[PDB]
Amino acid sequence: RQWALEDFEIGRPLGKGKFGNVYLAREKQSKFILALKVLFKAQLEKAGVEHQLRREVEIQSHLRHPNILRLYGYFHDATRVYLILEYAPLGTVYRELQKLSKFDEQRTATYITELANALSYCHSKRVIHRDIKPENLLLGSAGELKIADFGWSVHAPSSRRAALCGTLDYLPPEMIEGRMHDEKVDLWSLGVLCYEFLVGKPPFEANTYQETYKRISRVEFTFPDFVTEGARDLISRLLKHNPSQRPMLREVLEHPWITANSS
Ligand SMILES: Cc1cc(Nc2nccn3c(-c4cn[nH]c4)cnc23)sn1
Repeated sequence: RQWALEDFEIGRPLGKGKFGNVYLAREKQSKFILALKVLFKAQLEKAGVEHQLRREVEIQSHLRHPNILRLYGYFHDATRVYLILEYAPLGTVYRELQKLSKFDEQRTATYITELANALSYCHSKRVIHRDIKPENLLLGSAGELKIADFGWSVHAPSSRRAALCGTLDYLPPEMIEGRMHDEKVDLWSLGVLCYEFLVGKPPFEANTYQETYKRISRVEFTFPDFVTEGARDLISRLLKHNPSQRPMLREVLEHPWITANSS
């Protein structure tokens, strides 16, 4: 279980990050292709995220699902921290969306069930991702969804407001205004994503932070003409200010529009 930088051959930079980037890497002894999250120790302390990184490692290493990016192990040196994660061959859902502008009802529903199934596993172990966004969703060889970047992930109903600033597009009312958040946070993020996948943009996307804050707090979104009644229904049920009004993940999986359009 003991790793070092010299045991790997570094390749193409897969994606850009905040505290460090993701690179393609091969383990010399096995020829195993994987992803390396190189995070600089200096930037971690100068923001106070060292504990959240340990929470990320603690969570992701014990989680085992075909729609959750596996964390094989970790190591560090006199400068950086390294996360040995699985490599998603088909890239991010973010690029997939940028390329296609918007997705069809089939693709949206398939991604929704896949995400829900992975969240159903997460919530059965009482683990909340909180940062469910296309930037954190990846794609395997089969084109299957894969949840990554468990940085803001927490256990039990917590008050540890971590995302704070940055884009709030996917954070529910509870998270944006302190109030203790639970599993329902991901159910909100699910609707944000279902909307975004069909429309090409998030339901509350504004020009400023304070602008988006209003739209999230008042839950003010408007569907375009090309949005189906079935799609509109699922999104309306998911995007409710009150958490107890949002449905259980099984109801999402059961939903007519989901079953009629999924795979
Ligand atoms: C063709 C292609 C494949 C890509 N693969 C990946 N891109 C970005 C991030 N990736 C991770 C990852 C995310 N969080 N922790 C690790 C794993 N595989 C990737 S990109 N273009």
